[PDB]
Amino acid sequence: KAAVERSKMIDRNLRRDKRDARRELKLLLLGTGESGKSTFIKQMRIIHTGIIEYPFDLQSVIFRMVDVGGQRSERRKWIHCFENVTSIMFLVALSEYDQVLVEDNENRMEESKALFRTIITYPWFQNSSVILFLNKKDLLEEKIMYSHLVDYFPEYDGPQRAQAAREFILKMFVDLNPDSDKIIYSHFTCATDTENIRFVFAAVKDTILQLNLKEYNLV
Amino acid sequence: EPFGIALTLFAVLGIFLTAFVLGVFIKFRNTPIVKATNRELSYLLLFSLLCCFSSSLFFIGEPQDWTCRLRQPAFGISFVLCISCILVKTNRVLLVFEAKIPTSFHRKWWGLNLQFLLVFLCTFMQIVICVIWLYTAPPSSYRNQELEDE
Repeated sequence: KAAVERSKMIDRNLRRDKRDARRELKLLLLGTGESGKSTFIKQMRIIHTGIIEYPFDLQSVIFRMVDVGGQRSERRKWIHCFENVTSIMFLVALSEYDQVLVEDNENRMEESKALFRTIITYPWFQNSSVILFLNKKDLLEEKIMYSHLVDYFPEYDGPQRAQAAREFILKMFVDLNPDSDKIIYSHFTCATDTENIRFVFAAVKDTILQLNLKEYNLV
Repeated sequence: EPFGIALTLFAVLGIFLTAFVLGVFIKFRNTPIVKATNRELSYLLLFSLLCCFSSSLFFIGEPQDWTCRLRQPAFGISFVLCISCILVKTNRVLLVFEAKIPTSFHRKWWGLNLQFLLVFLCTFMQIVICVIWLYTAPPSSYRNQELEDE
């Protein structure tokens, strides 16, 4: 009676596991280099080259964040694995406007913009929200009296060559998106800015409510 | 008598107002706030309200067997239909807005089958009670002259 008992037990255990795995979520932390990924992760992990996933333990839902930046290979060949992911936690650093790169004499802001455009332009990522975290705000706020962006950037004909305004870079990133774009959730953070995990849950609830409200056709 | 002319001249105004309201929901059938409320079940309610105003016109005139039999069940069914529509619409939105993880409806059309079948399930209990009642003891007219002599 071996075959029937083994099959029945295996099917029962598999069905129980599938039922128990109903409450789960996946998100990817796709960010550029030197964005403080470890620093950002440590703050939220304290309280509230392999692919490593962090099993967050939020209320009634076990969140899963996967680190994918450290691959150093082709992206389109394995980006098909993540299709059920509901949000992209894209990350940039605001201090790259004057931190020129010469290792190609082009500023890392151009590379970050190109990466953002490539990721957003993907037809596969059509039913997933976009979270645009901006880190290292203190450097941009402080050192601007010696780093005016009138020459380093062509679309900052503002007051003069102080009084930092991050809204210009915000507009530069936002304009790089197609029409009828979904709401882009962007909250500026710092080294010890605690209020980020709750910004994430805010976008997740909103990303789902909008979808179900679309599905039950209530509009 | 003018009292009869009156109740009738109200029950036409109500019909006209209900017709006017259904016309907006048909002309402006794609605005965000119209689609916010269920534009299926909102239509069905309006028809039930039309049925409600009409039931009253079965109390005017000399009573007869069929009129006396149809007087109460029509109004009861119409009112419970309206109540069921309201109840099912309210529960759907609470459910929509009590959503943790996303939807899983397997077929879009059957999806809106639940929206309609629940109302019929609610109305089934009184359609039953009306049917058994009418067959086991139907109402009938009765000329009464005992209470007052003249």
